[PDB]
Amino acid sequence: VVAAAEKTKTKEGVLYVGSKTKEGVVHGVATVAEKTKEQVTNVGGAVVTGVTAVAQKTVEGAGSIAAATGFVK
Amino acid sequence: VVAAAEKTKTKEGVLYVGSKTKEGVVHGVATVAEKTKEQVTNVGGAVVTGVTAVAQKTVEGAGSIAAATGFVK
Amino acid sequence: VVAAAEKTKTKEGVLYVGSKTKEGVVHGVATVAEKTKEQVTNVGGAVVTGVTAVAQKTVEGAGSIAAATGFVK
Amino acid sequence: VVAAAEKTKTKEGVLYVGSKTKEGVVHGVATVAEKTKEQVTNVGGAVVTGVTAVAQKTVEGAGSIAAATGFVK
Amino acid sequence: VVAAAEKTKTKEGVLYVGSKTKEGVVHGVATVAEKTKEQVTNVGGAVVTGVTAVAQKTVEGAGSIAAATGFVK
Repeated sequence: VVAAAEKTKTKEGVLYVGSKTKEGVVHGVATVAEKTKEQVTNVGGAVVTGVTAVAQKTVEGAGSIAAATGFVK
Repeated sequence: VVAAAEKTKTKEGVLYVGSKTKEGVVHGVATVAEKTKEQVTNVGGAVVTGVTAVAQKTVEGAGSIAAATGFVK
Repeated sequence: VVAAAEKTKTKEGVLYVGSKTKEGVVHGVATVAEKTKEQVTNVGGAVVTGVTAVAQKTVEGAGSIAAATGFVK
Repeated sequence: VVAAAEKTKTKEGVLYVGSKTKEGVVHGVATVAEKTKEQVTNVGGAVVTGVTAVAQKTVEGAGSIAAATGFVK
Repeated sequence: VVAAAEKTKTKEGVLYVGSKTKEGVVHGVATVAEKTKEQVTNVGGAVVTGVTAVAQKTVEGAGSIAAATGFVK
């Protein structure tokens, strides 16, 4: 499991957000197990969670994610 | 499982968001197991979750995701 | 499990956010186990959680995530 | 499990946030186990949690996360 | 488990935040075990938690996190 990232090197990249929520419940990244034997979970990269979620320009630079998730029996 | 990303190198990339929610419930990334033996889960890359979700310009730079998810028995 | 990142080297990258929430519950990253034998969980990279979540320019520089999650029996 | 990061080397990178919340509960990163035998959990990288969460320019420099999470039996 | 980081070398990097919360409960990073036999948990990197959380420019310099979390039986 190898990840390699290389980077070699007027409004730009500007965000305005206004949010008005009376009630918010946000769970993000959740793993829940009840009465479970084996649970393997991988979350990788960018997760944005919100009642109001904005992601801008998340990977201008190179980004690498490598995942190997699981079990050997 | 190998990921490689390489990058070699007027309004641009500008977002305006207004959001008004009375009630919000957001779950993001969730794995739930009840009474399960084997659960393997991989989430990779960008997940944006929201009552109002905006993703802009998520990978201008090179992005790589490699996943190998599972089990050998 | 190897990750390598290399970086070699008017409004830019500017965010305005206004948020008004009466009630907020946010869970971020959560792993919950009730009555579970084996739970393996990896969270990698950037997670932004919020009633109002903004991510801007998260990886201009190179970013690498490598994960190997699981069990051998 | 090896991570290597190398870096070699008008408003830029400016954020304004205003937040008004009457009530906030935020959980950040949480692992909860009730009645569980084996729970292995790794959280890596940047997690921002909030009723109002902003992440700007999180990895301009190179960033590497490597994780090996799990058990051998 | 080895991490190596190397760094070799108008408003820039400026944040304004105003927050007004009547009530706040924030949990940061928490591991809770009730009645559990084995719980292994690693949190790495930067976690920002708040009713109002801002992270700006978290890793301009190179940053590496390496984690090996788990048990051998």
